[PDB]
Amino acid sequence: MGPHSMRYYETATSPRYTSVGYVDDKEFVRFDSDAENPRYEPQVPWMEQEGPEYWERITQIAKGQEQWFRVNLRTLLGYHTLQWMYGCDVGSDGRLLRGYEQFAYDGCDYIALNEDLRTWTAADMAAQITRRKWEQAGAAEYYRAYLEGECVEWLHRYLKNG
Amino acid sequence: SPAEAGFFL
Amino acid sequence: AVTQSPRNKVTVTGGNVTLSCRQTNSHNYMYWYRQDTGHGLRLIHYSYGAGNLQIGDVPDGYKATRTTQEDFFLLLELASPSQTSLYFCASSDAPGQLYFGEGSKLTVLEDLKNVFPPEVAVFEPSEAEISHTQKATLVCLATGFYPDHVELSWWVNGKEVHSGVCTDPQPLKEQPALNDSRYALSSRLRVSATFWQNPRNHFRCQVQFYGLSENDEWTQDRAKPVTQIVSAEAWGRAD
Amino acid sequence: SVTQPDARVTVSEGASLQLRCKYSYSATPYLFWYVQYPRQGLQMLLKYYSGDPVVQGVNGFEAEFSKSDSSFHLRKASVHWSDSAVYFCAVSAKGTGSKLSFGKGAKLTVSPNIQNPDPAVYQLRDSKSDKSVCLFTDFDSQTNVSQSKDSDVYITDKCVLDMRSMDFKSNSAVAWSNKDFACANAFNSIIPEDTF
Repeated sequence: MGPHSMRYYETATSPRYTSVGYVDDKEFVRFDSDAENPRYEPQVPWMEQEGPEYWERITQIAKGQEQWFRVNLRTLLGYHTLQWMYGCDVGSDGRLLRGYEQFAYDGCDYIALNEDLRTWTAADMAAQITRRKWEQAGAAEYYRAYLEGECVEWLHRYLKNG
Repeated sequence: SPAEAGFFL
Repeated sequence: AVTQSPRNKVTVTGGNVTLSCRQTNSHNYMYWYRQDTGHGLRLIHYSYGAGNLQIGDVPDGYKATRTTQEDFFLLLELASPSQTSLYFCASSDAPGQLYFGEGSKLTVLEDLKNVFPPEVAVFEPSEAEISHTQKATLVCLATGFYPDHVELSWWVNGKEVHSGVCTDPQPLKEQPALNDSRYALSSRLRVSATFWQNPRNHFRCQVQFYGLSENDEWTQDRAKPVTQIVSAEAWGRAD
Repeated sequence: SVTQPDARVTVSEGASLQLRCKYSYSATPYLFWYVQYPRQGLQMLLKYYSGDPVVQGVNGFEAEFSKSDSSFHLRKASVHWSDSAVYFCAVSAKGTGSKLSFGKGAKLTVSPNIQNPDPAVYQLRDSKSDKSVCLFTDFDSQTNVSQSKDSDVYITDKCVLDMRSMDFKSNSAVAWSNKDFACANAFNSIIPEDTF
């Protein structure tokens, strides 16, 4: 219709990992590893119509994420809040305008995917190490698959849910 | 839907 | 750097088998696959980290445990003949990118009395080949063994050699009509004629057989057909 | 699910290779090829997540993603004897990218060209005893060794050995029988000018 966006902000804080989803800057889902039932929950009524299969799916994603976050937190203590923000902006034609993958540690940018969805900006020498690993392993192409595909598709789904 | 980070730093 | 253990195992039906896999290189994802002809690799169980277990495509009859980030175990609590296979552990640090261990070959047998070690013989180069080609091919034959679970190697002067060697990719059935046939396997080692004609050179075909273990039960009058090495040798000869 | 159309492929050494692979998911999945050399585990040769459809791998391998045909054929410009291996297409679904599934595999035999074939059958005697074996050897790679129709006569497939220091490769098969078995009849369609 007009422009729209989806973003997830994932943080693990020493640790309690938290994930919050936004559509058009409005929070719609949430996961916290401090609650009685660490599990994604809808935050707005229009997400409630998603069947139990959905919630189970993304909850499992979240537990896996907790793991990734400890490995990389401890990793970082090696070379608190670990933050991963990602998502997509789409134009009036519903097509991808811009994709984001931004990794930050303790309030400082660590590595982030450039607008080309192909190359990486890193500042730290250490981030230069990561950039190295990921250039070789094809991390940019992997994330680009999400941002150009699933991210757009889920955003349209959530806009319809509303 | 959220995504798997997949890659490690 | 994925390490799996044991590389070879033979058990009887109803036996308890644990396969171990450890990876040092700090990965999160680990996997157990079996490989069978007609099926490629099929995923049995997998894991994203300590305490996480996810079922694969062919979980039936297997349990798995991921006790630490380094360690991924596959348990066959009541082994059945259908679990005779080649098993691979793998780890990964990137979606779909997997590093594989060297494989664990398992045979599950129903009746331990079908089990027989190979006899091994070495056949000396023919003089006609020596004269015609200036080369000399030794043949090794391992025959009469069951199950089909052997590794053949050649040793020249006490050292393993690979150059000039070809061993059949698969043993053949000595009675190809029978499901439970014993097997035989051939291999060749080719060397120059002058190398063979030196009597100071020593040649040995070594066949490692995997059969019964020290803890396997046995009460018969032929020797227990245990896991063992059977070899045959020849010295070079001038003629 | 990925499908490879042929379980075994033979090419001549030096010739080009294409190994085909189709996937059945609707949404383009993550795509991979792996190779397994004799007696080892598998090793990733290449992968495709997104973007450029032609991806490069190690050892001159490439693969090409076709959205249209849902395919991901492996190619190599010219194969060597050492490329003889089993090649496996593999996929993981969007949204479950770490669950990797493999196809059934394509066993690639690369036949070496035998420069100066000198086919012959030799009789070899046991170093220890009466016992004998028959060795058919030095034939060209287009010769087929056939199986025995007799339970008591054992005949192996051909096996290529490489005498490295000699840079010399050769085919051979072995035949034997604990039986009037003679090497002049042990072997199949053989070249009339083979030595006996």
